Amino acid sequence: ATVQSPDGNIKIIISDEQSTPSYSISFKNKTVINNSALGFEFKQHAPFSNSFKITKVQQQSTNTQWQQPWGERQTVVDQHNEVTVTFAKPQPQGGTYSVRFKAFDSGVGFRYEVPKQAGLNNIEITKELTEFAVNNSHTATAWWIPARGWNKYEYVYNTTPLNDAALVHTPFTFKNQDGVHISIHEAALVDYAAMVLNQRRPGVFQADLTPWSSGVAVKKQGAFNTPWRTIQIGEKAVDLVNSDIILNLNEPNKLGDVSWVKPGKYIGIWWGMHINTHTWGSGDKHGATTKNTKYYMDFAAKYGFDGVLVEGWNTGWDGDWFFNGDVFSFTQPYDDFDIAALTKYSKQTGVQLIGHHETSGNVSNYRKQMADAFALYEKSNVSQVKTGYVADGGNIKRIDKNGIARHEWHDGQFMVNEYLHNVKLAAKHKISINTHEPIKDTGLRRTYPNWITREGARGQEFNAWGTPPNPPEHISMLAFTRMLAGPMDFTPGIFDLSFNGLGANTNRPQTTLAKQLALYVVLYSPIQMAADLPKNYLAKPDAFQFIQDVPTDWQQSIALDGAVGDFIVFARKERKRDKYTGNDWYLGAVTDEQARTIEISLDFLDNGKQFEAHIYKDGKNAEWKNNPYDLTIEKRLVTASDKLTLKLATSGGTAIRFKALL
Ligand SMILES: [Ca+2]
Ligand SMILES: [Cl-]
Ligand SMILES: [Mg+2]
Repeated sequence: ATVQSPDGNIKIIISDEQSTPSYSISFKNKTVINNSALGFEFKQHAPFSNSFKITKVQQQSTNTQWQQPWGERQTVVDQHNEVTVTFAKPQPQGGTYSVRFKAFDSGVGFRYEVPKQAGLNNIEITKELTEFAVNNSHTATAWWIPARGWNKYEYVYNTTPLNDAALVHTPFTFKNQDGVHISIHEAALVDYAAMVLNQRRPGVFQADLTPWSSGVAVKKQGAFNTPWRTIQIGEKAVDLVNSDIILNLNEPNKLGDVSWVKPGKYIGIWWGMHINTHTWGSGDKHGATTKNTKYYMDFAAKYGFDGVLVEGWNTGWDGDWFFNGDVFSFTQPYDDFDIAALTKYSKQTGVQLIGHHETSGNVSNYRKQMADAFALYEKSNVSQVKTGYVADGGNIKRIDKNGIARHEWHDGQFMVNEYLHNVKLAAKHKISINTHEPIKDTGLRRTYPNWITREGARGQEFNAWGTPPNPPEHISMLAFTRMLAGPMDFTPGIFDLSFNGLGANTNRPQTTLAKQLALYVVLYSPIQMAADLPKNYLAKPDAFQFIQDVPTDWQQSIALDGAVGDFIVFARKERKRDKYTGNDWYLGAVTDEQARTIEISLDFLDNGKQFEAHIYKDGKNAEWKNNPYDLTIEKRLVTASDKLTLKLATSGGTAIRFKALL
């Protein structure tokens, strides 16, 4: 069976001539994915592997579009050809299943659909046989993080030959020697175990499902589907970025009117604890006090921020909070945090309190309090909550039905279901969720638009204490790996880079100041933190103006240029909403450890309109190690016929507001 992208450049051939059902993929008539197996093994049920033959194919197609409530673009185009391939094996130990393929111009998605059939009752998948067999893997280059490690998704990216990527998380991005970029991920991860990729014979990446502590991967009763497996394929690195395939493979919004989900910017009592000027627990330096929160709320109201995150407000942080998962209360504040007074003050100032639920990995202690916790927050006019699941890989703690503790992975079926329960329960209270230590993004924000962002990668916090901090190349890695999954709460915007001393050997953001500004356009998130202490913004009002101006919700987004681990340039047009007319464009660009010159056409600007570019760029002598603060701010009239030369310093950047005139 064969299905092709609408433009014909991606062609999938599905076969039954090999040991098992298999598929392969060509791009512009060159094989990029060789014969790759399909099927399942179960704990007790007979396997779905060899001797299945194709009995039927059903072709259809789609040419449609839909609108996001919020997002990196307002209108999403869905154009694909589709084939459903049915496989059957005669008895004994026979069966039937189908695989549905969708071929877009930017990539492929496929999933299994196992129908009701005799003998398929309570089953436990122990292995998914799905492969991604990369052609010419010996000359391919990959940029990846290891899977099943103690630090979960929070690793710096490795740059290696593809054959060296032994066991990796997705999105898993690489290029072949032709320059074709490919990224493997998944979409709509619901009631199933996350896929990790396990390189078997060279270049053959086999699905490796994250298991329960008991050892099985996925429990199902009767007929079941898998999540979509996705293979993005593009001629250029930015073709991976500009695809909507992940969103397009998710089910439409199930929450109805979600106008209560509000994109915006926030600050927080947060960074002070990470650089040790405050504590999460009680005492002389406690961050989360009534007085401190009112001070942050005053600052937010004056400078245009919608909410204040406060961590350490609830009892249980005293001592070593990493170990306190059993004792956190999610309803009882410390005596120096007056929720009633702050609820009053939030209404007075118009600044929201943003809630915080750290579990330190004990999801059962959280689950038993979760209804009371969201009831309190709903009663307190809290609309957004940051959650947290701090624990080593494989060390989620649950209490089972018999009162016995078990350890689970963050990305097994158990936790996949646990995260979605939290998001669905929050939605009943009109609360949106920002998940730290999450399951990776698989596009579910389409279906549940209150799941607004997540961490799931090394963000700014690792620049406070990472030892080492994030390297100069980190952003340019995230842009083509982690960010292909969806929005990230990176908490950009550190203005005081010197709290541990300058140079290359201290814990600090290893960037220039202008690069901190560029992050607001380079790294998409519907909520963006101004992460620094308020006094550090007051020291640099002119630079701070960019953070005050920049929106977080976009009518259109375009990655103009870039290369994985080297640089990226984004242009985005603001969405008309609240304060924003919808006429301004924004640009952000960052580089890695190298200073870089990038020529950019401004032909993304609206034709026939005049703009004033407000350019925030590295000063002439800027360099991140000992001169990160040199900064130039320039205003220049431009139109779509103009061009710009970006000059990025070492670990530098540029941020631009294109203000439409008239
Ligand atoms: Ca974290
Ligand atoms: Cl960074
Ligand atoms: Mg590089």
